[PDB]
Amino acid sequence: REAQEAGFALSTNGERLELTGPGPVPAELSARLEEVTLGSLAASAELEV
Amino acid sequence: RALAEEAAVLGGGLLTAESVEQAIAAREHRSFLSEEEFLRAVQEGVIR
Amino acid sequence: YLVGPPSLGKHEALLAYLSTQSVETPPDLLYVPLSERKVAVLTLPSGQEIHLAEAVEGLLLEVNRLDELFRQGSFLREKTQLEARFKEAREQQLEALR
Amino acid sequence: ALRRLRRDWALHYLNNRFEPLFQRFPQARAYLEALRARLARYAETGEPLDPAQWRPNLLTSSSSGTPPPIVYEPYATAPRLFGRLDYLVDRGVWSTNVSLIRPGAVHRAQGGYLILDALSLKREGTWEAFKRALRNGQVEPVTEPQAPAGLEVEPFPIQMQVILVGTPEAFEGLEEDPAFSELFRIRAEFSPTLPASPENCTALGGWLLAQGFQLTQGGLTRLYDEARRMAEQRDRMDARLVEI
Amino acid sequence: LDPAQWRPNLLTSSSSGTPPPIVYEPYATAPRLFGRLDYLVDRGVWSTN
Repeated sequence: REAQEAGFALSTNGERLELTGPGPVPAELSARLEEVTLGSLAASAELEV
Repeated sequence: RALAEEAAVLGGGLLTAESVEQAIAAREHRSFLSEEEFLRAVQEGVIR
Repeated sequence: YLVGPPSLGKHEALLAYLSTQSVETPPDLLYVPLSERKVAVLTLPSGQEIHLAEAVEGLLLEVNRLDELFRQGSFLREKTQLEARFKEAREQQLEALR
Repeated sequence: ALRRLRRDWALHYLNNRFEPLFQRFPQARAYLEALRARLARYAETGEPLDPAQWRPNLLTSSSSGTPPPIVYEPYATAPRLFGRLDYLVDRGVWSTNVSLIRPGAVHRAQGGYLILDALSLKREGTWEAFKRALRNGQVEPVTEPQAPAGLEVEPFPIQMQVILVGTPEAFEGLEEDPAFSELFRIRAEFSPTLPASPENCTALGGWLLAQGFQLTQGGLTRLYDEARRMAEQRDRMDARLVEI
Repeated sequence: LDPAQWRPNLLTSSSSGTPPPIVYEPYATAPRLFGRLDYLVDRGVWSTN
């Protein structure tokens, strides 16, 4: 929701999450993508536990 | 330092003269069994 | 160190007196491998052993998570930019040669 | 540069992964870092990580230590004292890890009281290693001579109150060493005899009743006199309650 | 070429000044003093590097 505002799309390419968009990706979008990626990894680990 | 620790244990947390004297007396008393036996035998008359 | 003639029940009486003492929460002992060959002795508060074991298991499973991270979009863009810089230097050399 | 970038990515990632763990378990601060470093290598050279190689090998567990762990080890073999390093035999290849280290009496009695036997301690020849462990804090679990490489156990500050037990002549073999007197300074000399008295006669009667026997007054006096006889002194009873 | 055969094994990572390296070794034994040579047992052959 907060990435499509600029026009970038959130692609779930496999387990990891990426952003599709022409040229460079904004710093805020990159930071949130990394945050949600780490959250997903931690959530998977906690799901296994 | 070990004697000071013993005095602290016997005096709680303070090394007063009474505490240190008690610690020294207890140290002498702990190894006193042989001398206690000697004195008791002398009193009994076993060793005259 | 307790000294006395045998058949005196030193062990039994000593254990009986020791069992009456109280010590506050003897910390759980464990081994931590600081390397492949080095093992360090560690003390922890009681009940922290299971939590640390769970955290270690999570971190052990984190290898696949790091592998997935190595395919992130930011990682891909950085790798492509680095390879682009190297290819630019190589293309400068090849352009001079040509 | 690709290796360096992967290394930096892994370090920045693992910073956030290990940040809560450091606050939860600050005592393991170095450990996690080492583990973190291992995962860092996992990024750089692509080396795999063995879960059985990096795991907290638990050794002891106490509810509240009431009573505190009183680990009686009348034996004095190094496997009994410092534990032993169990191995894996893969067709003839010896290989151990952190998880295969068995806890020892020393490890079992941390924070408690270790009760040993001086006669056994000197007879097993492990007095020197025990002295080194008590003084410095380093313990070496038994390593098989066929092992390609053992585990170097770092020294740690000991917190147990070792209480040796033995006969007065048994401790002679240890009393020559001045280092023995440095580690142990509290000599609880047990009296081989007790003052024969009505108070001690009543104490003996109560002790025998606690043992689970039924005794009469005349039988109690007869036992008192026999105890005096075993001490071959008219004013002292034999303190050896086991014989009584 | 064996990469495990031609790699520099780091020994002392000390990169600070005060305090200087103070190594106390109460148990003076040759493995403790000069170090020991770890061996890699491969099919019964003790090969080191």
